[PDB]
Amino acid sequence: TLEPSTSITLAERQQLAYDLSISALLGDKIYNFGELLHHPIMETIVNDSNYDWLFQLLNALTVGDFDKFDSLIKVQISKIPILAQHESFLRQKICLMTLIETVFVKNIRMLSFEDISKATHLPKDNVEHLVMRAISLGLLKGSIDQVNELVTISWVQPRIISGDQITKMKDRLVEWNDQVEKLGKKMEARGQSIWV
Amino acid sequence: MSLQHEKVTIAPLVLLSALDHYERTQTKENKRCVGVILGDANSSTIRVTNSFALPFEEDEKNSDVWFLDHNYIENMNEMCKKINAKEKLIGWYHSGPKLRASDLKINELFKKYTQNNPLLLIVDVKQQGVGLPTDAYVAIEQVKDDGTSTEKTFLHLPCTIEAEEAEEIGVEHLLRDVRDQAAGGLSIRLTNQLKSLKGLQSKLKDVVEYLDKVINKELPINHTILGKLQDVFNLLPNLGTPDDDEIDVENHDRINISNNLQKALTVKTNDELMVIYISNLVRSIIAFDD
Amino acid sequence: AIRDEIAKNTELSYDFLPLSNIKALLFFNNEKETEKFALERNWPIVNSKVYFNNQSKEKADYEDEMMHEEDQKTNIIEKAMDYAISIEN
Repeated sequence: TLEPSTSITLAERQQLAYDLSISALLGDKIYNFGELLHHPIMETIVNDSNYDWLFQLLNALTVGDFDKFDSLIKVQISKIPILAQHESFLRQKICLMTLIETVFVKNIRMLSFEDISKATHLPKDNVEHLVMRAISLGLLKGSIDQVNELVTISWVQPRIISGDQITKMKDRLVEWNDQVEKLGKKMEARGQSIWV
Repeated sequence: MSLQHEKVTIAPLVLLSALDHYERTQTKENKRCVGVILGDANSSTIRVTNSFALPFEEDEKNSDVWFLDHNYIENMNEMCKKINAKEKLIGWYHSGPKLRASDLKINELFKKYTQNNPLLLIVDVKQQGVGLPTDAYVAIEQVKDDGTSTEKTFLHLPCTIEAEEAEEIGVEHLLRDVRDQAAGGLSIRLTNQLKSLKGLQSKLKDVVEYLDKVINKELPINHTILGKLQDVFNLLPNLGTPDDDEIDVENHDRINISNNLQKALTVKTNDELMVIYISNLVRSIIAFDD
Repeated sequence: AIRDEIAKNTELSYDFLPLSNIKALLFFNNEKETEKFALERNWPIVNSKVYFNNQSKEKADYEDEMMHEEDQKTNIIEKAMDYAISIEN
């Protein structure tokens, strides 16, 4: 809702850019990482050294790359102790972000704990902690069987959209269009005359 | 202004009256009848009881250029009280096949007289739609969180009807159709069952091609639409659930009731089989006697 | 003929036989003869143990493949349609 009037300077635009990334990295319910990447403020502000590594941190979260995230953080968590004093949320954030994306793209809404161990790059005890944390924020709902070692997801919280994601959602409708069409053609064919 | 809405209920009169007024301004070909909309509001359900024409001119060269006769609207409202003092402006109808972007600028003018955000009720005169031949919008101004400015935009609400009982029987009296889109016997609801499935096909088609249009022809990536689409999948079943196995057990149950009901009917008609034989049996004697 | 007969039977009876148990049942006196039949009858004897449940799948699958196939499976939807039309005949 910001004014067309100019009375925001470049300093403020960058100060806000930095703060918005700080909130998301140290948050626990912000998966609007792409929203910052789809607003001019932070997408076009990378033009200082501080906003070289920061933009890469927001990019690391979207793709689920742990190695890049850790290398950038390793340098910066020391320099800036705002990352230091809030570290727990920060490292667990990318595990939660990868957790919600995996379930999304599949058409079966369950993951093995063993699949999560690989994908979030946690040991098997700490995979069970991740599930517990996620449900406590309210990201996900469903049920846990520890005796089959599954979590079976029933509801996913909406998230940012991207071109890739559209094709993934589109294909599923193509099947259901097809199923609805041929189911109705066969039912049409039976009791042709009983449409009175 | 009420910024709380949920549904629009429509009286049957409203639709029919806008079609009458449409032909008597003789409007067609981007000249579209626009009249005022009268009814109850400050209610989440917008209840539209009546509508009347206004003197209105639509230029077809530019639809951003229009004529509205403001003075007339006050006089007409005083006569609305004469009929019933509980009818006020709650919007304005459009008679066209669909939403115009000049309709946002028109909506501005009726804000002045409404205690509720003004309604756009598209009364079609070709009577399209697989439900009612009315679409309904109300103009809302909101921030959009997609990185785009504050819009005033027409957001869709459901359409429903509230009909007076007195009026409704007039609809039945007028109508000589025995109804094939409303409930009846088995065969009638058998059509209603197929009709619903064919309605889902048409609606399911439009989403697929909207999604194609976004990533090749570059229509806005609208998150609010696509969010409801994510919930379609999460609320969609998965094979191998014990809930969908219980459906199999529940199928057995109602089909068996049909199986016994079918036997019961067969018994009863076999009583009439024997009756008629007893009627033929007597009537042999009567014939023989004559 | 008898060799073929018992080889159908053992699909139902077993899922696991050692080589010695296979040899007696098919009435062979030579070990190579048992393994010779097993290739041609299409028994997957791997590590001297048969897995007849693979073999049941094939024979079941063959019974479906032949086109009759709509009403062989028998559609949930189709039953209800049938019931309906008879009443509305």
